[PDB]
Amino acid sequence: RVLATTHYPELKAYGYNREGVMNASVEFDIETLSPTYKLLIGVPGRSNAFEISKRLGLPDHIIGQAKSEMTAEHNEVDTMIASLEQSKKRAEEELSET
Amino acid sequence: FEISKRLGLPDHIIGQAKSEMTAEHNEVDTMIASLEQSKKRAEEELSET
Repeated sequence: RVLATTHYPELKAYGYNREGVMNASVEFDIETLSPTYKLLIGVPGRSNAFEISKRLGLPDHIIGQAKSEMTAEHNEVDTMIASLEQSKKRAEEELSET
Repeated sequence: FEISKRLGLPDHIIGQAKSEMTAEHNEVDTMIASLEQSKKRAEEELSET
């Protein structure tokens, strides 16, 4: 029985390529810049470095240049996780009203 | 790898790890399939809610 932790964009994908392996993450709230400590089984962890940097005042031209040094696949993955996570947030908020 | 080998890490793990440096992007497409499926489920659950 194995539980492992990583911050590497390789291992973001590790478990989906494997039988009997789960990929998970622990949720972060960028709007408070605080961890929610909530374990998301099945959902892998997006990186938010630029969004945190913007919320801390880093200039948009530096973020725009750094995002141009990234691969096309990197920018898709963290955006897809953000769209999933926002859809989950919407489901949770609309459920709390319900 | 040279440090890990010297500390006693087995040669088959080091051999395999030099291929784990290329065990990439096909994993990410398989991850993306799980991302889109998880998004689709969250939208179905929202529609039910």
